[PDB]
Amino acid sequence: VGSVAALLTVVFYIAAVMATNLYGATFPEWFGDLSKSLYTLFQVMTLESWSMGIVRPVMNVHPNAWVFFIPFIMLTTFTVLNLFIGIIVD
Amino acid sequence: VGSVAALLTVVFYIAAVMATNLYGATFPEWFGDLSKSLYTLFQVMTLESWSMGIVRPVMNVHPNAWVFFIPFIMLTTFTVLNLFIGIIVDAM
Amino acid sequence: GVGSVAALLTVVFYIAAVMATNLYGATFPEWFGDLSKSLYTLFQVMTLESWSMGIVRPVMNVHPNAWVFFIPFIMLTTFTVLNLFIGIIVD
Amino acid sequence: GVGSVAALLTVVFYIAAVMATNLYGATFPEWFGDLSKSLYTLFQVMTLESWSMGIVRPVMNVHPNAWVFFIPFIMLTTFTVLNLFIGIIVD
Ligand SMILES: CCCCCCCCCC(=O)N(CCO)C[C@@H](O)[C@@H](O)[C@@H](O)[C@@H](O)CO
Ligand SMILES: CCCCCCCCCC(=O)N(CCO)C[C@@H](O)[C@@H](O)[C@@H](O)[C@@H](O)CO
Ligand SMILES: CCCCCCCCCC(=O)N(CCO)C[C@@H](O)[C@@H](O)[C@@H](O)[C@@H](O)CO
Ligand SMILES: CCCCCCCCCC(=O)N(CCO)C[C@@H](O)[C@@H](O)[C@@H](O)[C@@H](O)CO
Ligand code: NA
Ligand code: NA
Ligand code: NA
Ligand code: NA
Ligand code: NA
Ligand code: NA
Repeated sequence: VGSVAALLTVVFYIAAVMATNLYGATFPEWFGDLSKSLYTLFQVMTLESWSMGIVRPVMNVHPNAWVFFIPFIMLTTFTVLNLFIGIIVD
Repeated sequence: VGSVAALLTVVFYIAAVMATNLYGATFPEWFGDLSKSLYTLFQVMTLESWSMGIVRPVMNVHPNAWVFFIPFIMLTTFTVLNLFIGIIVDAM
Repeated sequence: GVGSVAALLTVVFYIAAVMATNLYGATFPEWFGDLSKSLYTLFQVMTLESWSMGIVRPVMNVHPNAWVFFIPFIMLTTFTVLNLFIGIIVD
Repeated sequence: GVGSVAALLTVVFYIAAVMATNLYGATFPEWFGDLSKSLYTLFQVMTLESWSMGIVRPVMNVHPNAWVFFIPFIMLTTFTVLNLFIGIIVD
């Protein structure tokens, strides 16, 4: 559980660093700095407007953006589910 | 389960009191009174338009509003999941 | 002449903005929360930009008779502006 | 005559587009990221299409005094265009 949460923090911070570099200049409201990127990737993890609100507008500039966002969702959503179940069982 | 539901009610009511004070004057449609705040925080808990519809517009006026809403989601979402699983287990 | 028309529009914009802040400022603080915000919104209403779908219909869900304020304001300002612009061309 | 008015509008559109790219290009790259994008957006602003709900209100959330740029631009361009179009009809 402790290591699971530690892995989720490392993944989250790395992805937010990656996103700031990739989409920061073209999408500064969602990825303009590390703080904006951490907030946006938390929203994308909760699946809230991830495609219509964020990734479809981003794909209009960066057509391969789905290679970043779909594996991010698959990874964080699975880990969050695994972590919350882990706390309840332990 | 009973205590879990009791904790969720106390958390929900306290947060709705907090939100009415914080965002009531600047966002009266969503937090103008305790009834509006309880409804909005139920919507935020279900994750429905929580960021695009509510917290991003709120952050344009109150930049630190994420310090309220992200811990609220993390807490209530985890508790609801824990409560629903608890009812199912204490039935089998 | 033109000067009196430009002054008339200024007075109308000030009176309507004070009134809009007073009536709708508590319920709609983004568009009418203070004189500056109201002056900006009333200008947007005069240009007919989202005046109904974006401003007046949301306001009427709280203040049902709000159309009595905004429809006469549109009728007055879009007439005054039409008269002012044609007035400058003639003179 | 008409030629000088059409040239005046061209110069104004170039100066405002360079200024809009310089001021708002980093924070709003879709509408002001370069001269081409700004020229397109300023034309859209002149036609009064979503100028406030779609462009200026989002910009003012980052640049609060942005209204001092866009409101005088609208007042100037919608006047020049009105004078130009009436000018062609007369001549
Ligand atoms: C799972 C771990 C989740 C961690 C989430 C951390 C979020 C931190 C957000 C933050 O520090 N902000 C700056 C507060 O000063 C908010 C930004 O996102 C904000 O600048 C933008 O959203 C603007 O566009 C709003 O006007
Ligand atoms: C569970 C398995 C999920 C698999 C998901 C695969 C997605 C593959 C998407 C893809 O290959 N695109 C083309 C990338 O070249 C993206 C398209 O959506 C694209 O045609 C455009 O809509 C955007 O690029 C926006 O303009
Ligand atoms: C008489 C002819 C019309 C003249 C219009 C004058 C507008 C002056 C607006 C002003 O002084 N502001 C303060 C900043 O300089 C603008 C803001 O108060 C407001 O427009 C928005 O920022 C809010 O609606 C955001 O919620
Ligand atoms: C050129 C002549 C234009 C005259 C316009 C007269 C409008 C009269 C409107 C009216 O009498 N209302 C009743 C209350 O005063 C308002 C409502 O009928 C309506 O505008 C909306 O509030 C609804 O659509 C909401 O679902
Ligand atoms: Na969902
Ligand atoms: Na949605
Ligand atoms: Na949704
Ligand atoms: Na329009
Ligand atoms: Na429109
Ligand atoms: Na129009």
